[PDB]
Amino acid sequence: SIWSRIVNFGSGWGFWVSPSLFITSTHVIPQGAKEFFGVPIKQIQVHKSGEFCRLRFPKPIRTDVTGMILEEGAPEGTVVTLLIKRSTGELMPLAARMGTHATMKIQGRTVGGQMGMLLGTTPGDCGCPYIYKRGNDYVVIGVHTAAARGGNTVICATQ
Ligand SMILES: *[C@@H](CC(=O)OCC)[C@H](C[C@@H]1CCNC1=O)NC(=O)[C@@H](CC(=O)[C@@H](NC(=O)c1cc(C)on1)C(C)C)Cc1ccc(F)cc1
Repeated sequence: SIWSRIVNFGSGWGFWVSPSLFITSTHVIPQGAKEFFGVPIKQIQVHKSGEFCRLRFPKPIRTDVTGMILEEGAPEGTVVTLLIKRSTGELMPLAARMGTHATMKIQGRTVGGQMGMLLGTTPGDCGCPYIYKRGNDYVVIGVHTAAARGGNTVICATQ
């Protein structure tokens, strides 16, 4: 039921990490949104770090899901799964080995990202999660923001 946590958000998608934590790409969100999922935006705790957007709701929204671990990137060489969901409803899991993780700071504020190579993606896919299993837990490392033209390179934005 992991696929049920991937919901269309604005021009792309978003992922429920826990009953109250929703992650997406910053620039797929409508610029004039005054509410999300029935909750006024004033009551939602928003944290935008570059192209990584994080929404913490004041109550459990998805009371049916379990909590996963949100971590900034994956150790280099880790292969993860980009859970792409298309407009048709078709489910397309893509494998990608993760490479160099980069971070840029300005004024106390760190934006993050990590590159990967697919082992494709299209303009409607921003916001779909990158995930891999570690032990008896599932770890989500970011949401897709970019992909090289024609090649295998992809990029997940990190917190
Ligand atoms: C997703 C964002 C979106 O809504 O699309 C239309 C604006 C989109 C996904 C890639 C486009 C083609 N295939 C994809 O997987 N991302 C973008 O449009 C972002 C920019 C790019 O992806 C370019 N690629 C790169 O910059 C790049 C660099 C490297 C090393 O690899 N790729 C082009 C392929 C367009 C920009 C964007 C826009 C809006 C967002 F919300 C996030 C990101």
